[PDB]
Amino acid sequence: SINQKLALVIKSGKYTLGYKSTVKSLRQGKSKLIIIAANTPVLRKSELEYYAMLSKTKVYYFQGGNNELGTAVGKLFRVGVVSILEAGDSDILTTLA
Amino acid sequence: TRSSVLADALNAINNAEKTGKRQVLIRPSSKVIIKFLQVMQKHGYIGEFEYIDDHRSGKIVVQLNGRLNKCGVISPRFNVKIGDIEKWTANLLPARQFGYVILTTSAGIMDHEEARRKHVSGKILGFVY
Amino acid sequence: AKRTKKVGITGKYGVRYGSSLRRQVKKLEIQQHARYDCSFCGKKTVKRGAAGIWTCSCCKKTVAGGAYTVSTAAAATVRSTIRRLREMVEA
Amino acid sequence: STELTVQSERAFQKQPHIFNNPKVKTSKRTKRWYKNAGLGFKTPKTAIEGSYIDKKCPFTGLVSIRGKILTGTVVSTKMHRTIVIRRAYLHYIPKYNRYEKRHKNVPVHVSPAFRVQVGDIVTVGQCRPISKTVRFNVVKVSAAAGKANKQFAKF
Amino acid sequence: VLVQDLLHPTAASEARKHKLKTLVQGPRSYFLDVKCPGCLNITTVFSHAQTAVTCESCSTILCTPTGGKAKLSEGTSFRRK
Amino acid sequence: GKGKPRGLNSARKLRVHRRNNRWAENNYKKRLLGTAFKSSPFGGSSHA
Amino acid sequence: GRMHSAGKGISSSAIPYSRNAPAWFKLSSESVIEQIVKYARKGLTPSQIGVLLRDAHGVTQARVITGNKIMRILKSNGLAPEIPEDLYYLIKKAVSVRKHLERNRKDKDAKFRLILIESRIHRLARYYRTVAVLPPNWKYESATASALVN
Amino acid sequence: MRAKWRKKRTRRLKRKRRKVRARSK
RNA sequence: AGGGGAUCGAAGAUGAUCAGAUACCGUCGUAGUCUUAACCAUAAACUAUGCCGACUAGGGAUCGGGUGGUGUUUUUUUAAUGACCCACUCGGCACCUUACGAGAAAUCAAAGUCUUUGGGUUCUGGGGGGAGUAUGGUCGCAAGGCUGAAACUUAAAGGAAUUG
RNA sequence: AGGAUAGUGGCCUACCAUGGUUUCAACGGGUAACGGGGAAUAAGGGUUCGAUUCCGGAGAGGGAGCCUGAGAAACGGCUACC
Repeated sequence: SINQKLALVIKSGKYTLGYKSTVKSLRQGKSKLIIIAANTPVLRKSELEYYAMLSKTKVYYFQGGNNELGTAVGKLFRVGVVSILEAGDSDILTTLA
Repeated sequence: TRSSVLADALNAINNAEKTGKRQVLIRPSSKVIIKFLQVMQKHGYIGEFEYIDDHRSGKIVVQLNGRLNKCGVISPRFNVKIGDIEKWTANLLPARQFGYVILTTSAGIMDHEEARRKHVSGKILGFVY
Repeated sequence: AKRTKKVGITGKYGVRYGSSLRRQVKKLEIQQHARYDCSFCGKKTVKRGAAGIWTCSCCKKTVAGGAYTVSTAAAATVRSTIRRLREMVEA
Repeated sequence: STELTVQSERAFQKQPHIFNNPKVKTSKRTKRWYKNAGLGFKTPKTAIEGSYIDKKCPFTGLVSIRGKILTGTVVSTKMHRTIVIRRAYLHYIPKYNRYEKRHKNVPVHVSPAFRVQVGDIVTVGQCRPISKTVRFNVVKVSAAAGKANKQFAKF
Repeated sequence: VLVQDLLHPTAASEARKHKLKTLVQGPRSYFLDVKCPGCLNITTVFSHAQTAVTCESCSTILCTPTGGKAKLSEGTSFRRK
Repeated sequence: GKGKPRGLNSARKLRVHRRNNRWAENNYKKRLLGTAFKSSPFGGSSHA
Repeated sequence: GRMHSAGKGISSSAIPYSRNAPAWFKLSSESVIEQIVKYARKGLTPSQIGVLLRDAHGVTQARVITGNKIMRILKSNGLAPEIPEDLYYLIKKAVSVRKHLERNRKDKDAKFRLILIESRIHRLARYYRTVAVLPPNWKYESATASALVN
Repeated sequence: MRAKWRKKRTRRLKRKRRKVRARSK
């Protein structure tokens, strides 16, 4: 049920795809949720978790690799991490999952 | 699938007539069907019939008087030259004094005798006797 | 254009050694020279160095595998069995 | 028509025997012969003010329209100034009192005064032999919609 | 029976038969006005609701979808319209 | 019904079907094969 | 019926003879339209919109309450989808089945159902291309099929 | 004779015919 | 081709029987039977009944879904919910009686609505053999599949019933 | 575009483009095939035949070439080969 929430965010809201822009939004305190692919390297996901704890940001662990996270965000390339900057009429933010 | 609502209507009327019922339901009952029944009703082979309006192409209830021996379509609707009507009537009708072959001409649905009177021809729909 | 009807990669062997041996070799060399998915970085960049050694062109990770395939059916079965035994031991 | 490199051949292209005298000048600065072919077919304005020569055009060339007037569907626009149309018809078999679908392919010359696409309905007029296979020229493109204008893509 | 009024069948005979096979086809479903104790708004619910319906004010479940008619919640009143 | 096409535009199918099925007839097959010309002691003649 | 089965079920809705709004219906047509557009903004398909309108509201038929059908209203309000609803769901089902087949290469029943779903996709796409709902030379290539449904 | 045995013995004969003709070719 | 290989068991080996008996019966026993990865593509693969559609007869069961009953039944005896009963309905596997009808009949609820001959459509047959043979093509590792004659020969072959 | 022709035309030549036909059966093969008007039989629908009294075409042992002439690639004309 996360694929449709993510797709409606992609349709209506604002997001960044990728480690560098995700970390940039985390320091600027613009992210409200980060989705991390399952095959993300553990050092990278630990550092994203640290950044999220410092910025008081929600973390969601996508049950899938970067290939189908990229598929889930309507993309033809691999995305390791997604950051939501402001969700539209989606309930992905208020939903715990 | 349904390919000829006229064929369905005339087969239903034949089956009701052979079983001896004095009424029959026709669905979906197009306007070619209404014209064919009007020809049969003009020549007396059926009684009154009433169209039932649903918003889904309609139905017809036909009262049968027991006078029908056989009504049927000719499929496909062959083109008939003015001189080939006699060939069709010879093949399809039991005698020369009664029975009709129904044509569809540019002047309308009609029986072969009216077609000869108006000197028109067209396509063959069916027959009644 | 299609250059061979059936010999494929074994067209390098010409007419010698027998068609059955060439077919067996064709199957295993196609398997041996295929590119494979990386289980770590998710790219289609895993190639065989030598028998049993499979290296990803990016992320430079090397995994021990089969002689002509990254994973053998026996190794997958063993992985599932070891996971099941581990789960009952830990629970 | 008006554009597309009229003088792109080794030989100079001009309509025969229409002379522009450099001794006296006018507004149009060039004489162009054209005529309407008759039979109620209008000469296109692209033919009227174009620059192509096309000695085989029924409106600006040396050929004339006479004989049969046919209609067909354009099935190929890959030759230079020539198309093939498809004429479908129903052939009667008397023994079975029935018909069978039949078709002929007719190669037709097309003037650069016209713009035709595969699928357009055209009417062609018979002329004298134009090539080994061509005997008909496009005289009007009867594509008010052409069954392609509202069916193709819209960017 | 060889003679019957196909145009005027009895109301019982028409109620006994399938919705598509009556003289003129029509639905056998209806709409309901449903009221919950913990509010005063009236919600209109389909008889074959197919979706768990809540009233506009509070998120109290009024119906549970089933294979046929939707079951109404135990503590709720309804009025057939 | 009846296993044959009755469409007003099915003349080609009806004609080709008859052409195919006439080959099961003895006389049609002999005539179209030229059997008397090829393998008959008399080359299609009454006497020899 | 049952284009790709031997089933012969006749189950369907029987919409009422009356083409006018029910006497007990009070909401305005513009209120129904704005509820429809809110549902569409939430990413709901026209059939889902009709279901929610029928159940939570009293909207018996959108075409009856308004003058237009749900997809017509959405296309007028600019919320028309890239591909039509039913083709979308057919492609999504084919993507699901082929994802399953990748993990299960010996599911020959799944392979059979895949062939049937593909042929249904091609038939419906042929119709949509004929009526120009889809651009010409639109194609289901089955390799980038998941691209069309995300 | 039983039909399936007609078929079997005919098949054996076709094997022998193929063998002798392959020998010739 | 790898794994497996308990059982049964082509081939084979043996004991009987028999005029013979590398048959039936008995004792073993290879391949096979099982599995993985590839082939093959055939069966009395049968309902020996193509598919889609419409109509035409009485009946009671049954499976799945739905509707109704102020029906029974279960912890508390309408007050926390299945099973059962009754009446309908859609869809399905079928069944019983009778054929008004059909058929050569056997029989058939379709194999009816067919000389009162036309709802749409696909495939197949044209006396028996030769013969699913020869040959060519094509698919297959092979076994073989698919496609497929002619010469020649012959007055019946065949179906369903009746009496013996 | 030119040449040739009585003249249009790949009819031929130079340059250029890659076109043209086809399961609505192209192309190939067979014909104990000249085509047609017609003939036989036939309730109707059809089936078979048509070398042959008329019309059109082709040939003059087989090929090719040509003079004369308005008109012939002629054969009761010529030239060459078989």
